Amino acid sequence: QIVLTQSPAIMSASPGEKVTMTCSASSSVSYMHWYQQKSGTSPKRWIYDTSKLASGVPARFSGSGSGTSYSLTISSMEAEDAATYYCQQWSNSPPTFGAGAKLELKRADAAPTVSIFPPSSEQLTSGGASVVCFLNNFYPKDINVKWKIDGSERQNGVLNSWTDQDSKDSTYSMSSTLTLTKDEYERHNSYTCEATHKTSTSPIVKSFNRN
Amino acid sequence: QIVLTQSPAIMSASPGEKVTMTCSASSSVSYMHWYQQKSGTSPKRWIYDTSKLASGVPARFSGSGSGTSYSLTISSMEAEDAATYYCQQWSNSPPTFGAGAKLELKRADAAPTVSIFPPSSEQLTSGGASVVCFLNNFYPKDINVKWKIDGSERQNGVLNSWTDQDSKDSTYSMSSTLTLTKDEYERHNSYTCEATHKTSTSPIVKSFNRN
Amino acid sequence: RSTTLLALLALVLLYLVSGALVFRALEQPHEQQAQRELGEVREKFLRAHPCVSDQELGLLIKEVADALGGGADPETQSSHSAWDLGSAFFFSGTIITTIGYGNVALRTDAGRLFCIFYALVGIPLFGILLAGVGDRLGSSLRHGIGHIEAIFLKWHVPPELVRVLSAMLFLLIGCLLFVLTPTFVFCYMEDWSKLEAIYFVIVTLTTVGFGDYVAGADPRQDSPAYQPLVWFWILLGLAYFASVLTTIGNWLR
Amino acid sequence: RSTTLLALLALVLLYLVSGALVFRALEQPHEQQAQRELGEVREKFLRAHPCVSDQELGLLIKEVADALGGGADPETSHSAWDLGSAFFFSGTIITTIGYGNVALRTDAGRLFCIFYALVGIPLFGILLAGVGDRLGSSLRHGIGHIEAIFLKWHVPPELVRVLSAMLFLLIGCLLFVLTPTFVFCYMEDWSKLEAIYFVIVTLTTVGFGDYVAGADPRQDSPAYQPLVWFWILLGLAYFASVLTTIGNWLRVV
Amino acid sequence: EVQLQQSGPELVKPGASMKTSCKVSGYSFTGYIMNWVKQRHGKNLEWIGLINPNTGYTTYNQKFKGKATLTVDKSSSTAYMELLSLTSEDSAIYYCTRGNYVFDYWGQGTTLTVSSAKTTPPSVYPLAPNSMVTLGCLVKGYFPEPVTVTWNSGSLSSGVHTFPAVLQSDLYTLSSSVTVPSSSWPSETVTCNVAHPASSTKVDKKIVPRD
Amino acid sequence: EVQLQQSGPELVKPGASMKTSCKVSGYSFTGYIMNWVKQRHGKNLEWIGLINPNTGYTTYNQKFKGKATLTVDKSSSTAYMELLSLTSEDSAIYYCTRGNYVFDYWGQGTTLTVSSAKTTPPSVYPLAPNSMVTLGCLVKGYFPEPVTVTWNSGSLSSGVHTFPAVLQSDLYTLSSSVTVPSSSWPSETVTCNVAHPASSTKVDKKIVPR
Ligand SMILES: CCCCCCCCCC
Ligand SMILES: [Ca+2]
Ligand SMILES: [Ca+2]
Ligand SMILES: [Ca+2]
Ligand SMILES: [K+]
Ligand SMILES: [K+]
Ligand SMILES: [K+]
Ligand SMILES: [K+]
Ligand SMILES: [K+]
Repeated sequence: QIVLTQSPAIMSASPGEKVTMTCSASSSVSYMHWYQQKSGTSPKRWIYDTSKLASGVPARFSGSGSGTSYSLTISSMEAEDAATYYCQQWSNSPPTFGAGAKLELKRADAAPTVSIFPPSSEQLTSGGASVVCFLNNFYPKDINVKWKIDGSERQNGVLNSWTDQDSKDSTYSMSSTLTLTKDEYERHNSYTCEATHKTSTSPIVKSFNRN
Repeated sequence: QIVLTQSPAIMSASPGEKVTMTCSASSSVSYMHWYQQKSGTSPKRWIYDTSKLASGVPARFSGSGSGTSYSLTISSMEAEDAATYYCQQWSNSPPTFGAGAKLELKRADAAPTVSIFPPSSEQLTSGGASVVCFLNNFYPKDINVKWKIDGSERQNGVLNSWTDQDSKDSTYSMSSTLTLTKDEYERHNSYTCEATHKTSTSPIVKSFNRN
Repeated sequence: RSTTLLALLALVLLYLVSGALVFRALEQPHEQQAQRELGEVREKFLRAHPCVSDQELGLLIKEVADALGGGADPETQSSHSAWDLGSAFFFSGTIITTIGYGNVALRTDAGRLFCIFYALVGIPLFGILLAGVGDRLGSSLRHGIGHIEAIFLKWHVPPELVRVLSAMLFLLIGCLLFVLTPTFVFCYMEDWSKLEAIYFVIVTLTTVGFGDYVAGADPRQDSPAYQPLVWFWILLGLAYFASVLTTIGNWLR
Repeated sequence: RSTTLLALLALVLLYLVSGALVFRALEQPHEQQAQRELGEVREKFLRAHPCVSDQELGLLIKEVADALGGGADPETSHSAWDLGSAFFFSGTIITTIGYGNVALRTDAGRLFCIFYALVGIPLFGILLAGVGDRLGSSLRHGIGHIEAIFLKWHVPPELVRVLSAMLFLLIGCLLFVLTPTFVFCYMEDWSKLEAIYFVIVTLTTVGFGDYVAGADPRQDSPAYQPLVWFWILLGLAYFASVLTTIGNWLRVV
Repeated sequence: EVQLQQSGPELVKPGASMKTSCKVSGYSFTGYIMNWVKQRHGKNLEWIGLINPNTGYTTYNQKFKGKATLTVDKSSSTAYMELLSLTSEDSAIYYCTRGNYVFDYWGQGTTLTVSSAKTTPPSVYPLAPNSMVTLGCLVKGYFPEPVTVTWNSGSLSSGVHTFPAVLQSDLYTLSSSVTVPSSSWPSETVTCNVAHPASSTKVDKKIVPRD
Repeated sequence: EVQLQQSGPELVKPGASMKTSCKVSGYSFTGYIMNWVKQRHGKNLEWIGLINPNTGYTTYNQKFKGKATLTVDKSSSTAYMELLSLTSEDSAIYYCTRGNYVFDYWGQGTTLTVSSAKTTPPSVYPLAPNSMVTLGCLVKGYFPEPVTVTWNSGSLSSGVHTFPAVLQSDLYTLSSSVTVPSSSWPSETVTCNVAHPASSTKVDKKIVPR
């Protein structure tokens, strides 16, 4: 019943930076707990009863708060601190959780390396036509892709996919996939993938002509 | 400070007999528990919550009661049932115990085999003089011993010791030990040990002359 | 009269002892049962939670009891206010009327201190108003009776009996308006039984004010005008209970 | 006057609204303390006893509440309907004090209570008037001896009457207000303010029930419990006499 | 070392039910409250309910009242959750976790997949088109997860991103990118190797430059 | 198989105090209440008090309020009882037992002896005087308990009673009987073997006819 809001839901920190995430409660609770989760694995009790540290936890983490406002803090970010942190309460049954706050590593901005790929002949023979675009190794994560067919924009039949932050270079990558029927595909000639990222005012555009 | 009374404190049963021991409470009590103890060892939870049997316990045992009056019953006595049983309560702190009910095996009455022993020469040389009487393998347990020196009774420096009921023949035995100084001993000549048991109206008497 | 005072003392004393016998006979068994149930609840909780000593559970219960005794509600974990303007108004009423339900206690020393002077000044002030309303209410009733009394006298019933009959009607209608009417009202409004409602009414108009029952106190009710308006009744009823008893006393003397 | 009584209504009304404002201001900020405490006790227990779910603790607390609500007492001789406590309880009725710290649970209890009071209160009122006159007699007589001194000191007979009334209440106050409050402070481990609060709530017959002295006897101090009853009797009579005369002064004004 | 060992992933048809387990070791099962929690892909954590292994007592989140049944086996210190009338929205990761106020230990989680779909091998299509050049593999229409994508039998492992699968009309699709020096391609062959264990499918696709 | 393993018998001087222990295994120490119980020689059981190993909470029998202190070591799941300013009244057997309403598992007990006596080996004296004959060994003036008595190195095991020790002016005395066919004695030798472990004393005594 009690609702926990963690905002913002995403944030980023360079190593050495101080990090503070908050949890606001729809009505007062006596204690707040926090979990750390890294993709692939279960949550770990990180801080409990507001400010007690679980066994494993290094000192750079601390917690505080009271009534309806609680926080988790990292005095000085480290690399292994990249994770999603969740608050939870059990001063009223049922217990409840915040929706989590994802904490990513900051780095120098990077432009997407963009590549567009025409349908394979193999696929075409089975009547399908998927046009694919890779937007690789960029930062930060906010990016927009636009598809154009014969100059005209298309948004339907498009599916997107983001990787997790790369654990070595801290970049992101995404695929975008325009799936058409062979019919639609063969009707037009020019196919363009167009990327808008912070790193430039002008889109990055890869195109190809069916012939 | 609820008080639990087990009366009588001693009882005896032949094998096959039905045995009932009771526990009355100074004020009402919701459940009674019972422990079995055999000499030499710790008590064992026997019955708990009035009528539940602990894991070890054979079916011939049962319990019942309510309010202020509780009982433990053996449908049919057996040999291994000889023990002390204790009731206890914890419907009020502090928990308390009955003073226990000692349950011995009944058997055919047996007269004491009596032996008297003069001081060893070894002992005498060191200045002490202990005269010993064994009253062995009799039943029931109630028995009385009398020491006589030169026909006249002595009841100082006498020490007695009873065995537990024997595990195989269910008898009892006791020692009586008249301890004197060598002086006192050598002053008299006739020493007699005299046993009164219900098996005979007339005492059993073993004597010896110092000569 | 010293002799009579001592007789009267002895009588009352017997009225109390007789009361005591009856309340014990009617209530002790229910109480002794509840005590049993509390202990059963403990014993059951121990059997289910081996991490708990009886003595520890005892402390929990004492602590819970104290909180409930201070008006905590078992059902929730934490919207409505017992000290909103309307309920505080009501509470003040319970003082000057000397009714003193007490279903919501003062927690602050200031509250208590203030309450002392509020009452010392409030109760006599109210007594005055009550006498006033008692005389005025009896006047209005007596005037209304007069017109119907004209009919009885023409019917050649003796003036002495007509006075008696009118008293019967006088109280019966008051009773109707201030005892019966309210009890029927509360039955429906509070979800009490008829017997609970009369119990409440009478406990109230006698100014005994136990506090086991209190109209409007129920948290769920969306009834702002209700609780002070009930006080309107309390005012009128108390005075009538008073004025009638006063005139009865005068007739006796 | 009807016009004036309407004015008096309006005054009282303002006395209530003014009271309401003050109680709300003093008490609303602590409405929730008891819940808070209950929750703290729960949370603390859970942290100590990992074999217990919050929900399970909840049910325990409900079950405890039901039993307490039936008159059970936390145990670590406590019967409210034994002869002595029932005697006391009957007292609380006929005095109209009505502490109510122990509620009737049975419909028979309630029914009987109605008739017990209807007959009991007036009967007691009579005895009270009686003791009021006899107590005032004793006081005024003693004060008369001190009055002799004032009259010889050529202090006007009008002021001597006033000094004696001030003395009359001041000495009563000492005996029935001050003396008891100091007594209860030590006996009940209340604060001075709690004790006066109690005293005055009691003698005014407001009878909230948040504080109650003499419901049960104290081992190692036998005279305590009766003296309290004796006290209530005498104190009520002293208080009554003050109210009647201050009522007396008021109505002519 | 406390440990909650959950049973493996499960795949079931819509409508069916499913029972999953959590065996505890390192502490005494009956001493602590067990809970279960749902996490639908990378989103908020949801408390399902609890059981008290010692008493059998259960409570549930209203959301899950009809849905989930918690039970325990004391002898094998194991906790069970049954889920009923499964729908697509039940596909998630489920945890057992311990605690009556904070959740101090969690199982590793178990993934439940609810779907009508049949085991289908993937179609694998090559993606062919600066010093560096980017090539790809489109892997579409397979069920269930996972597939494995390697490049030149895993001898080509740096420069690779495999994107998360997505559901398209009950089947999965993903692609994998690999970036290599253009001196290497097409001078040297590049093949992506795709394995789909569920269908015993192993497919190799050579990337060939567009004719 | 739940088990409460108590530490061994303890012997201390009047006035001293004494700490004894109970290690639990087979269940989780912190999940149950631990109690201690006194039994002075073969007589009523007395609850001393309890501790909650998880919370540290203790309550005591009023009788033992000042006398006994309960503590626990959670890490080694061990419970301790300390007894203070010991007198002879404290000599008894003490049990740890588990439970918050019934006492469902008990340690094997530990015997406390409070005494001024010093380790003393026993004097062993033979007891010599029908189809059966009874012979004995008087074993006196030893401390502390126990001694053990066998006959012909254990070849004679039927017909044997060893009587309980009794205190004689701060030292123990007992005797042992053995009954044999009179054809066997003194045609064959009979010797009692007495061991007093505390003093490392092992003594054989041949029974010789008067
Ligand atoms: C006696 C307390 C002050 C008010 C008395 C009025 C009682 C009315 C019903 C008998
Ligand atoms: Ca009670
Ligand atoms: Ca009482
Ligand atoms: Ca030691
Ligand atoms: K109350
Ligand atoms: K009153
Ligand atoms: K009252
Ligand atoms: K009252
Ligand atoms: K009241």
